[PDB]
Amino acid sequence: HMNPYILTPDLNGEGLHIGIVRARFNEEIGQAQLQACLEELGKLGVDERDVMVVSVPGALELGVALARMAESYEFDALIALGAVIRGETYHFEVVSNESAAAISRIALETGIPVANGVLTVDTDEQAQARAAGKGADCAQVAVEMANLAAALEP
Amino acid sequence: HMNPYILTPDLNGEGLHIGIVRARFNEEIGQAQLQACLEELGKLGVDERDVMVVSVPGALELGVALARMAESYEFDALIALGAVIRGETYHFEVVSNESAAAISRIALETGIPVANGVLTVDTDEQAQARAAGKGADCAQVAVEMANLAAALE
Amino acid sequence: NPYILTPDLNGEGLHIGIVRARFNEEIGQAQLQACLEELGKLGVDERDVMVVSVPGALELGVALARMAESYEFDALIALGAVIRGETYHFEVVSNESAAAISRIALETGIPVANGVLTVDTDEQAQARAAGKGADCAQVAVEMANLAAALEP
Amino acid sequence: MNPYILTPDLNGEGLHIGIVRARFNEEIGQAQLQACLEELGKLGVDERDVMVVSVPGALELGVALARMAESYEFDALIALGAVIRGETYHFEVVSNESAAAISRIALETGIPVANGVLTVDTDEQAQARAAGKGADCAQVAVEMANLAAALE
Amino acid sequence: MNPYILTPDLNGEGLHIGIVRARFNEEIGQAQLQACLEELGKLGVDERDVMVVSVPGALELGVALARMAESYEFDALIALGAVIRGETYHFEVVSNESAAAISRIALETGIPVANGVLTVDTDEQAQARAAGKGADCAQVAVEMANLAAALE
Amino acid sequence: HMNPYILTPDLNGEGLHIGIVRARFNEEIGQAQLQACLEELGKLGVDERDVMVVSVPGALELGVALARMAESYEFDALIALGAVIRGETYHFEVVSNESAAAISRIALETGIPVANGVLTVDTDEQAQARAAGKGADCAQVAVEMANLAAALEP
Amino acid sequence: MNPYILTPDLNGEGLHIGIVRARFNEEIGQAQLQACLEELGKLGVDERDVMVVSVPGALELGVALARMAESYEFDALIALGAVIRGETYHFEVVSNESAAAISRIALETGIPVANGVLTVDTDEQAQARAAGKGADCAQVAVEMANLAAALE
Amino acid sequence: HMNPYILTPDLNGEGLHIGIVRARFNEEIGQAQLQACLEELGKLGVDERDVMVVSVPGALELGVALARMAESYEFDALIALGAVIRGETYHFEVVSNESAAAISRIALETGIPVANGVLTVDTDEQAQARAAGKGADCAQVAVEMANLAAALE
Amino acid sequence: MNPYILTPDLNGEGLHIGIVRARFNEEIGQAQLQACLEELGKLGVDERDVMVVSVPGALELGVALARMAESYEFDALIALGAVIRGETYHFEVVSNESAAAISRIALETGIPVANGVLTVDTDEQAQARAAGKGADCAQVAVEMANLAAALE
Amino acid sequence: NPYILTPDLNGEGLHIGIVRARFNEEIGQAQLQACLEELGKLGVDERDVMVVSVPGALELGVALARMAESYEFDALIALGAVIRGETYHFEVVSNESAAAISRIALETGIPVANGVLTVDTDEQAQARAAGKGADCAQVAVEMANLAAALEP
Ligand SMILES: Cc1nc2c(=O)[nH]c(=O)nc-2n(C[C@H](O)[C@H](O)[C@H](O)CO)c1C
Ligand SMILES: Cc1nc2c(=O)[nH]c(=O)nc-2n(C[C@H](O)[C@H](O)[C@H](O)CO)c1C
Ligand SMILES: Cc1nc2c(=O)[nH]c(=O)nc-2n(C[C@H](O)[C@H](O)[C@H](O)CO)c1C
Ligand SMILES: Cc1nc2c(=O)[nH]c(=O)nc-2n(C[C@H](O)[C@H](O)[C@H](O)CO)c1C
Ligand SMILES: Cc1nc2c(=O)[nH]c(=O)nc-2n(C[C@H](O)[C@H](O)[C@H](O)CO)c1C
Ligand SMILES: Cc1nc2c(=O)[nH]c(=O)nc-2n(C[C@H](O)[C@H](O)[C@H](O)CO)c1C
Ligand SMILES: Cc1nc2c(=O)[nH]c(=O)nc-2n(C[C@H](O)[C@H](O)[C@H](O)CO)c1C
Ligand SMILES: Cc1nc2c(=O)[nH]c(=O)nc-2n(C[C@H](O)[C@H](O)[C@H](O)CO)c1C
Ligand SMILES: Cc1nc2c(=O)[nH]c(=O)nc-2n(C[C@H](O)[C@H](O)[C@H](O)CO)c1C
Ligand SMILES: Cc1nc2c(=O)[nH]c(=O)nc-2n(C[C@H](O)[C@H](O)[C@H](O)CO)c1C
Ligand SMILES: [Cl-]
Ligand SMILES: [Cl-]
Ligand SMILES: [Cl-]
Ligand SMILES: [Cl-]
Ligand SMILES: [Cl-]
Ligand SMILES: [Cl-]
Ligand SMILES: [Cl-]
Ligand SMILES: [Cl-]
Ligand SMILES: [Cl-]
Ligand SMILES: [Cl-]
Ligand SMILES: [Cl-]
Ligand SMILES: [Cl-]
Ligand SMILES: [Cl-]
Ligand SMILES: [Cl-]
Ligand SMILES: [Cl-]
Ligand SMILES: [Cl-]
Ligand SMILES: [Cl-]
Ligand SMILES: [Cl-]
Ligand SMILES: [Cl-]
Ligand SMILES: [Cl-]
Ligand SMILES: [Cl-]
Ligand SMILES: [Cl-]
Ligand SMILES: [Cl-]
Ligand SMILES: [Cl-]
Ligand SMILES: [Cl-]
Ligand SMILES: [Cl-]
Ligand SMILES: [Cl-]
Ligand SMILES: [Cl-]
Ligand SMILES: [Cl-]
Ligand SMILES: [Cl-]
Ligand SMILES: [Cl-]
Ligand SMILES: [Cl-]
Repeated sequence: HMNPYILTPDLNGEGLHIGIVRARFNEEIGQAQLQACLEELGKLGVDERDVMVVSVPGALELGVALARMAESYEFDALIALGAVIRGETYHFEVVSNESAAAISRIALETGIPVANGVLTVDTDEQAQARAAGKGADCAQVAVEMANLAAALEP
Repeated sequence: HMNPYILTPDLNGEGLHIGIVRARFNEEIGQAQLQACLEELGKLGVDERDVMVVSVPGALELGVALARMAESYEFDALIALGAVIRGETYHFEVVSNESAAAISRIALETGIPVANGVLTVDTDEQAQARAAGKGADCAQVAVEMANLAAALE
Repeated sequence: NPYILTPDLNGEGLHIGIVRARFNEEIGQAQLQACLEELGKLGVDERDVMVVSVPGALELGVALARMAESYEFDALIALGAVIRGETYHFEVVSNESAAAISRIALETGIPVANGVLTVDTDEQAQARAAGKGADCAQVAVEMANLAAALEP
Repeated sequence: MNPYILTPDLNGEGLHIGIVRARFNEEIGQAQLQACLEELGKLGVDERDVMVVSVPGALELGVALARMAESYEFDALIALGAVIRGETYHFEVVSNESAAAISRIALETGIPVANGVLTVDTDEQAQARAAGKGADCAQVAVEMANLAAALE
Repeated sequence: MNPYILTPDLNGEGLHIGIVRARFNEEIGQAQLQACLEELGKLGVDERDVMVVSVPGALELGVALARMAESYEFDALIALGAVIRGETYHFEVVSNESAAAISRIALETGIPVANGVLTVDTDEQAQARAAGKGADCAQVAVEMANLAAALE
Repeated sequence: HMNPYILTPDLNGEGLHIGIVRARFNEEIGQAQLQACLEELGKLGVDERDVMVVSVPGALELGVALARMAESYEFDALIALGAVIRGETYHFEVVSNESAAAISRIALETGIPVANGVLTVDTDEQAQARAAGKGADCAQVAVEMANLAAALEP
Repeated sequence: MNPYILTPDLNGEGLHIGIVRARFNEEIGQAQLQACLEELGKLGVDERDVMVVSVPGALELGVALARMAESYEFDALIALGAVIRGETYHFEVVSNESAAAISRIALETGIPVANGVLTVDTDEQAQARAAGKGADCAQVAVEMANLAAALE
Repeated sequence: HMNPYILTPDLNGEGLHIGIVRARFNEEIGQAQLQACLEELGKLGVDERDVMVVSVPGALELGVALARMAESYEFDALIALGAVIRGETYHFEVVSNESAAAISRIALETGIPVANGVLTVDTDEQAQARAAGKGADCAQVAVEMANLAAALE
Repeated sequence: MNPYILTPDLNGEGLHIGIVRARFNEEIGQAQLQACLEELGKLGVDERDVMVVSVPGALELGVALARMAESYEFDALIALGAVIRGETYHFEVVSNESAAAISRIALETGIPVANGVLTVDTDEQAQARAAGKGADCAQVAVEMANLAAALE
Repeated sequence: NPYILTPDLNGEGLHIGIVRARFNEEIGQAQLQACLEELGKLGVDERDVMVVSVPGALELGVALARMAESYEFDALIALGAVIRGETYHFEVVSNESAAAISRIALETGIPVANGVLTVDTDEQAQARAAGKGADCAQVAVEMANLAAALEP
């Protein structure tokens, strides 16, 4: 059959510089995600002296923070952490839609991959069930995408 | 285990200049938000003469006002206040979605943080229960993101 | 304590452009009638108003773009009505027409009053037509003066 | 008030019209084009001034319409096609994205783009609207093309 | 009645195609890739002119596709993957955003991007569409690559 | 063509005895409905000495009241008035569904027509727009259905 | 593999049919009645054996149909009418309750009741279904009357 | 214009005997309702020894308990208390719909009014804001419908 | 704990089974019955102990099933058919009512009634489930019939 | 001040019947295991428990009806799980199974614990299975003693 050139994913974090932005709304979720995220990054070989962590009040403030960090081009990839948890109103949909749209835009316009670790759930229990796993996944996504972006960069 | 560099959030509002745009639809809600917002800003050290306040008819008119103020680059951070309360038709979704989108886009394209304090609720009672708290929250958001923006500049 | 810019409703000397979508034409006509009446109440000269019409709400965006780009108008107004039928097209037209109106205002600096109703029944549109038209005139006059206020 | 009113202009003589037809649910798009071409000729659009291109589906409309609008050889463009709901959320995705691309093209290039993409739940709904919609898009293109020149 | 009709061109000879496969629900993306590659070869695309990349999830498709489109080494791109509803609103977010990014890349770079990301409620739905959607994307990338060349 | 026997509607209220049950939740709506209902009944010829009016707190209490009145068989028809107005919760659907189901059941099981004048709306404005018209319609429905039930009774 | 199969019987000779027509959105119920009566006659139902009653709305169908079923003068009943969505949740209430009453009467009296009450969002939908549903109800009442007799 | 006979509602609770069934799911809510309900009943003249109170695990178990009490015909009226708070799944609709339906059917088939004081809300905060008020409302409903039932008997 | 466990019994020997097939979307109901009869014979149900009746639509199921259950000639009944969503709310009405009638019959007569009425959005969904569902209803009827006797 | 009947959890001497639906069998088995374990903790003798199984949630109603009608049980328990798939059948089975359980309890006076999960994902069912089974045992024991308390 057809056999094209397949770029193999690269999960080696050695030498990578990673920036993390953590929303503090429903802060216990952000904390659990960050803990699991750092643990995984170190497991992938990311030096702890090469990781910066910043926090913002809520998920709507992620975009402006991530935008500045990507503009500096000091980071091979960024990570957004936080949790939008549904309350009583339509504001759940507004914050979920807008935070994701900002994250997606930053990666597209600056070339810096941004892992989206922002949960958008109905209950505190759903956020707790996903916090630790989501943090670790974001660490793997940031390492893999930093390396893929480098591979596609001349 | 791992221990990276942590930027501790800074809420010192001394010397900041803040701009506020308040939509007047369901005016009582925006008024309660604005009173709480100014009261909180003073609590964080923002000078009275360091704050400008503007008002627009509705939430859809916010975007153009916030844009003009941010482009001047006279403000470290901005705040949008107001309330969209559902009526009988899909217009509630239209105004809620568009107002929020304009706020987010302004902060992204100018680098000036914009706290989104526009409620999007089904009933007047829900808006009442959230007005004062949200206005205070936006003051803390603008001061903190203003400091964070400069640190990253 | 702080600086407060007071709303300015003096429409004297303002140049206002209005774009009316003709779908469900009865609604747009009632809005335009109430809108022109209101503008004159604010002091807008009849000679300072240009009115154009387009087939539907999706055609509003391209029309308002050209008019705002000329910068011959201090503010614009969009009139019309999307009324739900049998299919999802209602959401599409409501979402997109609003997004275009919002985008033009942000990108050109010229305020655009959104007078496009997004309703389920003819009756809902009829109940809101005359009001919304007058509201748009007040929004355009206030936001037009407002825009000049923040400029040099 | 008798403000300056730009009367809509439906004279198609001398206009260059481009058409992009999505072929998913092909019967619908073909009925739309058959009615569209009939109407354009009725309004005076020369057969030699119309080009017709086709694409597999509604999501491919944006790239094709963008290239033709960028050539600035066309006074206005027309998008034909039909999204018909199936079993999954992809119906909302294709409906939203195709309309957003059409709108964005018209705002950014100044070339009006008639939106003749139906977004329906059933084959029957698409069949009821196809021929009427195609004719409607022809009238939207001629009117908006003449309108764009007036403001240019 | 008798205008210029551009005929679709499905000849894949000489074309260079880039493919990005989201690995979430990996079996689906892999089945799509098999049918896509087999169909590209059926259409005459040389295996030496196809590059394949993979990413963790559909939200990472944008940054990968954007980089490939920027290089301008490819006549068309293909996005493969599957969003499958779980328990939360994250399904809508990933469906909406991935589609919006794919659409945006094609419009702003001129490189057609076939959108083969499924957005379904069940695993069974994704499986039923996997192979058919992969081959459809092969035909879409070839046809639109040839169409883009025609309007250049 | 086919020409069957068509029973002509009869709107003569003379000699009819009508019972009304008014829910007081969002009381201004019930009041407007009752006023318009009485006016219309008198216009149809219903003697005011032949009409009884009772009220209950809310629409969920309509069923038990209407059930007793229908059981006495002192009434040729009954009328339910009131308004369920949506608030913040699913209780709007529960009260709307259940009040209508009770009204419908009473008519089916006792043979006494029950006009359903209970509005189920999203806003106070929608209830106000419909109060007076709905009250009058219920008066016409009770008169017509009392007469139709008599016609079908041997 | 080879069981007892009861064949449907559409012979309307000798049958007595009762019809209740809700008059809300009256044009719809009247169009249903015309097609229903014409189809009953086509099926052999004698006009002298059909009684027609009308009621204000679909919620009054239950009490009228219940009285007719109690008399046991009819081999089958037919309910005609149309619920058309307005602005509020009352559309669901009347759709649900009228259908539930019709269904309940047939189960507890043994008299089949054809349910020809439409529950639609637009006037156009009701019009498109009116005549077809009326005749369908004629065939349903005749066939089920004959089936009910078979199992007695 | 027209002037028919008007039965003025009567809220005299003297001599009434009331039965209450309280579901314990989200127990704090039912407790606040029950405290308000008993307090209101005394305000309307119901004797302490004239009230029986029973509790069941959840709202679905109400129906069987309310039925047994109503069939005894020892009570002039009954009250159902509790709260269904939405979680992650469709079970919220199932319990809300079925619990309410059982309450309505009991009042219809026995002639004993049953006040429905079972909240059906999305959040714990909504249940909290409504507990005390609803419990008081149910006391007034049971007393008034109890008097109305006897007047029509 | 080893409580008394009644083992499900699937021996169809000696059972009398009644079947009612709605004919709306007839291809579906016929595929359901073809699989159903195959399975019943597999479990040992004699061909001479099965009667098959048909009705126009799912709303007519309740009256027919009620009469057959009331005869007490059948150990269990089977309802076949398919409601396929169209353009309006009538899909929810027919789905809800048909299922409620089937359930009510089984509770009130003690005759188990297998519910093999599909409630789907598309023709394709009905075709995917028809044959499997028909076989499933055969096994439900035999097991529940034997189960009813054990508790009788 | 008033009379308060205290909940009684002493299960000694109670006779409990359990009906387990086998659809998504893993869930029902985990519920039954946790339920039997809990019942013994309350003092229910193993010899006083009968357990029966049915194919699906819709078959629960007829089974519980026969068991409650014998009055050999102080309370019953229904176990099982409805898990959403691709179609509306999820709502139908969830609504009807609950309605039957509620109706049996009201009409026979015997409490019935509703242990039927109505969830969207397998994971939601797995997270709730063991819990709900134990909860049902406490509900049946408490409500069984409760039912005797209100009787002579
Ligand atoms: C209801 C709400 N929920 C969340 C949430 O779940 N997660 C989150 O990060 N932020 C939430 N917010 C606040 C907005 O994200 C934002 O910080 C404010 O509107 C201030 O601009 C709000 C208002
Ligand atoms: C119906 C409506 N509702 C609100 C609302 O709830 N909150 C708000 O801030 N503004 C509302 N508006 C006004 C629109 O945002 C806008 O001002 C007009 O559509 C055009 O000026 C309108 C028109
Ligand atoms: C169905 C429809 N409805 C409306 C409406 O309710 N309000 C409105 O202003 N326009 C409507 N249109 C027309 C579209 O806006 C547009 O003109 C067509 O899609 C053709 O480009 C259409 C096609
Ligand atoms: C399922 C589907 N449905 C439609 C439709 O109803 N209308 C339409 O115009 N196109 C449809 N498509 C095709 C997509 O727009 C597109 O071609 C694919 O996602 C591949 O890029 C698809 C794939
Ligand atoms: C919940 C989820 N579901 C899917 C899915 O169904 N299909 C898919 O392709 N990707 C999914 N993702 C992953 C996001 O696209 C993304 O990788 C994460 O948010 C990490 O950035 C997530 C997070
Ligand atoms: C929210 C609510 N709304 C209404 C309403 O709009 N109309 C009405 O008549 N009653 C309402 N209720 C109360 C219930 O109908 C009922 O009276 C209580 O639950 C007491 O049993 C409630 C709880
Ligand atoms: C709003 C409404 N809509 C309809 C409809 O669309 N079709 C119909 O047949 N009946 C409707 N009704 C009337 C109710 O069935 C009923 O007559 C009133 O509630 C008076 O009892 C009402 C009230
Ligand atoms: C999830 C759940 N939620 C509630 C609730 O919000 N309110 C309530 O009163 N009961 C709840 N229940 C319990 C059920 O009503 C019932 O007790 C079980 O399904 C069977 O005993 C359950 C199981
Ligand atoms: C539109 C429609 N759809 C279906 C369907 O999808 N499945 C089905 O079994 N029956 C359908 N019916 C027929 C109705 O059940 C019924 O026969 C009519 O309302 C006339 O009584 C109708 C009328
Ligand atoms: C699709 C389906 N899903 C479930 C489910 O999730 N849980 C359950 O208990 N039963 C299910 N069933 C089976 C029905 O309850 C029933 O057995 C069939 O409709 C055959 O009568 C069916 C058919
Ligand atoms: Cl984007
Ligand atoms: Cl999980
Ligand atoms: Cl944005
Ligand atoms: Cl800007
Ligand atoms: Cl940017
Ligand atoms: Cl509301
Ligand atoms: Cl709150
Ligand atoms: Cl915008
Ligand atoms: Cl209004
Ligand atoms: Cl622009
Ligand atoms: Cl049409
Ligand atoms: Cl290559
Ligand atoms: Cl785009
Ligand atoms: Cl780009
Ligand atoms: Cl462009
Ligand atoms: Cl398929
Ligand atoms: Cl009923
Ligand atoms: Cl009205
Ligand atoms: Cl006769
Ligand atoms: Cl029924
Ligand atoms: Cl009856
Ligand atoms: Cl029966
Ligand atoms: Cl049709
Ligand atoms: Cl009831
Ligand atoms: Cl009872
Ligand atoms: Cl009764
Ligand atoms: Cl919630
Ligand atoms: Cl409240
Ligand atoms: Cl029973
Ligand atoms: Cl399947
Ligand atoms: Cl019940
Ligand atoms: Cl849980």
